[PDB]
Amino acid sequence: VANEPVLAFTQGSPERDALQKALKDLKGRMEAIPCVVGDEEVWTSDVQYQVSPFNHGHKVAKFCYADKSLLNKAIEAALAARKEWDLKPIADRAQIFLKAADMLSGPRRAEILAKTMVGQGKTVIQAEIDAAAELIDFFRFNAKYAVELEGQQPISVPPSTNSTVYRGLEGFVAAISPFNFTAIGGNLAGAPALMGNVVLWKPSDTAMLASYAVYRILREAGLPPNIIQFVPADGPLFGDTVTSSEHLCGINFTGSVPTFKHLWKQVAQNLDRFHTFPRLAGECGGKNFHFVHRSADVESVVSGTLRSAFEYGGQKCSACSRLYVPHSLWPQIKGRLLEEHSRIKVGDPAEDFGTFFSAVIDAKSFARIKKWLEHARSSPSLTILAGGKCDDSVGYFVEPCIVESKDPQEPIMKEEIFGPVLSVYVYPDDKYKETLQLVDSTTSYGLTGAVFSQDKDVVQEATKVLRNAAGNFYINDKSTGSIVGQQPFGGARASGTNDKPGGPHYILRWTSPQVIKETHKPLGDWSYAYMQ
Amino acid sequence: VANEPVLAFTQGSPERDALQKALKDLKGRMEAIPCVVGDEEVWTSDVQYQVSPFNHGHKVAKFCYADKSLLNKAIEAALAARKEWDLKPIADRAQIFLKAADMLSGPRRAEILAKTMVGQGKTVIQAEIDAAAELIDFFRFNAKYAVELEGQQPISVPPSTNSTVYRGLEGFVAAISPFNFTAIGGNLAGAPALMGNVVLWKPSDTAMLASYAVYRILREAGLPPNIIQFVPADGPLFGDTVTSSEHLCGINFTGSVPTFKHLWKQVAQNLDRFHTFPRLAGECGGKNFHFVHRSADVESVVSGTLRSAFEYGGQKCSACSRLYVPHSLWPQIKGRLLEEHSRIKVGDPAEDFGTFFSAVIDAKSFARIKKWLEHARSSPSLTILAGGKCDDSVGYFVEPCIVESKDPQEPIMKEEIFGPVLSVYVYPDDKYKETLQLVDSTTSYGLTGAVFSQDKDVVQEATKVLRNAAGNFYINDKSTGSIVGQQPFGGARASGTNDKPGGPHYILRWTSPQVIKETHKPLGDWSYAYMQ
Ligand SMILES: O=P(O)(O)Oc1c2c(c(O)c3c1[C@H]1C[C@@H]3c3cc4c(cc31)[C@H]1C[C@@H]4c3ccccc31)[C@H]1C[C@@H]2c2cc3c(cc21)[C@H]1C[C@@H]3c2ccccc21
Repeated sequence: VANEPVLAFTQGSPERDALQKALKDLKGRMEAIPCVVGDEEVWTSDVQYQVSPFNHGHKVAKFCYADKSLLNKAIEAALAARKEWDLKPIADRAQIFLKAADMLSGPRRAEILAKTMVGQGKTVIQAEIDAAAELIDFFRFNAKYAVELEGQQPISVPPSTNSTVYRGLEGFVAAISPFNFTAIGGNLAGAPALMGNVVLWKPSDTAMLASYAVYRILREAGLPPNIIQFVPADGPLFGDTVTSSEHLCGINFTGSVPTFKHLWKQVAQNLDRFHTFPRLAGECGGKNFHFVHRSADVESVVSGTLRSAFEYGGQKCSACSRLYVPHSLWPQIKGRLLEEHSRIKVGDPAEDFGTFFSAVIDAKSFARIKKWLEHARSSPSLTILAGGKCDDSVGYFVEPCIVESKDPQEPIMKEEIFGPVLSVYVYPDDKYKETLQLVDSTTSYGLTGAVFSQDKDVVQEATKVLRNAAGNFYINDKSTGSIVGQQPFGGARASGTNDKPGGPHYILRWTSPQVIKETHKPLGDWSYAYMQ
Repeated sequence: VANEPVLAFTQGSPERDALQKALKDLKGRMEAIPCVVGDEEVWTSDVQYQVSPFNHGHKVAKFCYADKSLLNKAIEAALAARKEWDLKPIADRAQIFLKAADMLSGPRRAEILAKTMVGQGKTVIQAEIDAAAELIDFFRFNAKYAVELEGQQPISVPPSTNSTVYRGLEGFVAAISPFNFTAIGGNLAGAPALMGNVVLWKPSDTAMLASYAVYRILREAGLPPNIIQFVPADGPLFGDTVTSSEHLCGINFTGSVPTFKHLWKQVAQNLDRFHTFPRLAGECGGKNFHFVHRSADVESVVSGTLRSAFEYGGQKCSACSRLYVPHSLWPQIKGRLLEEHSRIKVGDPAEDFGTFFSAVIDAKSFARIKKWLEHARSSPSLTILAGGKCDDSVGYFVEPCIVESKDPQEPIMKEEIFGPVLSVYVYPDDKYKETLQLVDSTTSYGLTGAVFSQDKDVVQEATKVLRNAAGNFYINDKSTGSIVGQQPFGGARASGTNDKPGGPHYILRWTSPQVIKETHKPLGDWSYAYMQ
């Protein structure tokens, strides 16, 4: 298996024509997305709408929230399907995901990209690397890893034969996916299902349109009923309900630190009722760095930092939000960042393929980011160098913002904003070693980080100092854009449990192996020779 | 790597003479075992004694409980040693464990066996398969698996080089080991240390002599100071102290389900203070079955069941405590079980090598078993077929006991006794399929189980029905005695987290990987061609 090729979308290309046609097919249209339990389309009275972030007057989907009753019905029906699905050979379960991957690659590529663009506000290329490439790669690579895992078998010595059976977990898994990557929903529900689990999938409200498209592709690729239940819901009620079920065996979560910790506390509070110990997997965010040494390639620093900080509006757990620059290069880097900043286009990504990034996802995010832009004006240690405006009249539009902090410990250097807000700290060149320690100590997070240096001694030094500051560490590249099979993704500290989805070990969280020993000769006496 | 050969200890063998000399060397002697922080031997006033279970007048060791101050000092010192240990190449960490394995195999074998016999009440062969064979195997196999893991590396695609660094966990690990296997303490503390972690090891009070011998061998094999701190303590105080530390990164536990669930709840209660999400690993109890089909080899049922139920007094999480026999074979199996029962010798294992098993571990365990034996003689559905008496006047001596239940759901069929008490349910031959379901549905546990059948269709059928009733499932063999590398050990339901120590994946719980991407060419423009 190889990584899915990323298409260029050149003027006149078939993929660009297909994508423009799929975008035109969504304009002025709304889909009614039901909850799905088995093959039943279920509607509750608690109706919700998804809107286009860059045109929030456009309702792109109507959906509804599952309540406690419907969620418990979905649990019961999933559990009643699990034994059969777990006994289905892994090669057969894998084939469904490989067929879904082929559909996303070819005939459904334009649709899944367009729904991710219109529903989540992604540009062409951000939709392509997510909803096509990453999702396709998770499905094909996890399928490869799961079939290869069957070959990891114990030793046999006469008179016995040993084997390992890679059972799914007994119970159901709750998959809770974020707004910002179509692919992550596919993986959070898909990887456990591949390993013989049954799943209640609560997709993100602001990603409904594309998340349901992923669900329908999996069902059309042959996923049986009751293996993944499609159950949008209020976050607290979903959490309360799954953590109250005696049958919970896992939570596969991506999102905020506090929500993950809350779910962990709810499981522990109910620990005496579960039939087994639930497995919690959480990817929980970052306050990621780009650290520049005075020997750096300045144009690589500028391009890589502008992409890491501002693509998809900085709405990535991997996005650079703290830049460390030596005094000697600062005038040059500042000049270049301010030059390029003025050439960044923010607008409608469906209508204008010149757009670098579009609106942030929703009103709540827009209000949080606006509070940070107010903080950057109201704080004595902060100076806005570029941007600072926002406008919610049409979409949730925030200009890319570059903020200089005179204080390396300022809250803007520590708290995850999840918006297009880059904080810069200028350090004395002769204090680069002290500044590496500041990079390591300043925040609670451990997710991504980059060092830009042509000086290999500084790279070797920075690599050692920052060993636990970043689970995905980059040398002379940007902190975003991990590729399945190339950079397995995750980190520790407050960033989560670090199960490295995108690598071969992630699937091991979703199997509880059994070992069988068969003895081929009679056993003989209970006593031992030495006892006689 | 091969499994350590199990020696026979027959009259005239070198290992029988060497063991008798080592036993002689312990008779009427006591060791003063300190807490060890770094290389410092530390005493508190909270002195404790380990006694021989078969002769509870004989103190074999004096030790002491670490107080809160000493545990906190142990944590700080371990943390200060962690970075250099984590950076030591895995080949160099492994060589320490391989040297320890060589010492245990050769010059320290008789000592570690004799300390396990006198201190924990094991017979020769139970000491040999534990303190020698299984511990040596853990050390050699985990070393092999850790060096193999290093070779699991991601795909590099120009212009970038990718690598995985198998970092130890950032923080300290608490290892909490049980009385019943010397080897398990070695693995619980040793496997995390192999993977670049630092450890506070709280060994079991009633295994202190042999646990300290393991610790000293590791230090003499080259383990640096402050990698494993030897800190016997009160169980509750140890748990409180380590779960209150913001630096806790893991608990490696073997013991009771209530203690494991308490620790899990304490970690969740403190989750906001930890620098990262602690990893909890728990092996707990079983209520393990031997299921007999009417086609079974009766003599293999009899010998396998007597060994599984009664070796080491049934003090194994894997021990058979429920036997399911078809009516057509019951007169035969009952007669053979009662004849062999009468031939079982219980006595002093050091003085009489004819002993099948000796006293149970301590007064608390004796009292629990005596309470169950009272239940067995005072319950409407139960009858005692053999045994039923106990005597604590010299040692904690319990006769092997066979109980028949007419009720397959009786408490004695469900609850883990951890003593030499076998419960038998006789089922109608034509209800063998309903009885397979009862095996699966009766208890809360999922650890070990066996089917005895020469009918290969019934073996297939039982394998499917009992898929989640046992994590270690045996076909025509007894339910105890897993061998490292051959039967990776563990199970789910209430039996724990099922991380399969003894197999290749267990060490993955003790690493938090980092992935490095190094890009060798400049990054180019931040814009994309399709945007022009
Ligand atoms: O249930 P209680 O503890 O109020 O009373 C005693 C009983 C009995 C008994 O011998 C005692 C008690 C009191 C006095 C004696 C005893 C002995 C003990 C304890 C309480 C009691 C504490 C310390 C010791 C013990 C062992 C295991 C769990 C709890 C304890 C009989 C009669 C009764 C009893 C209950 C049971 C059983 C047997 C009995 C079985 C099935 C159930 C049980 C629980 C835990 C282990 C074993 C059993």
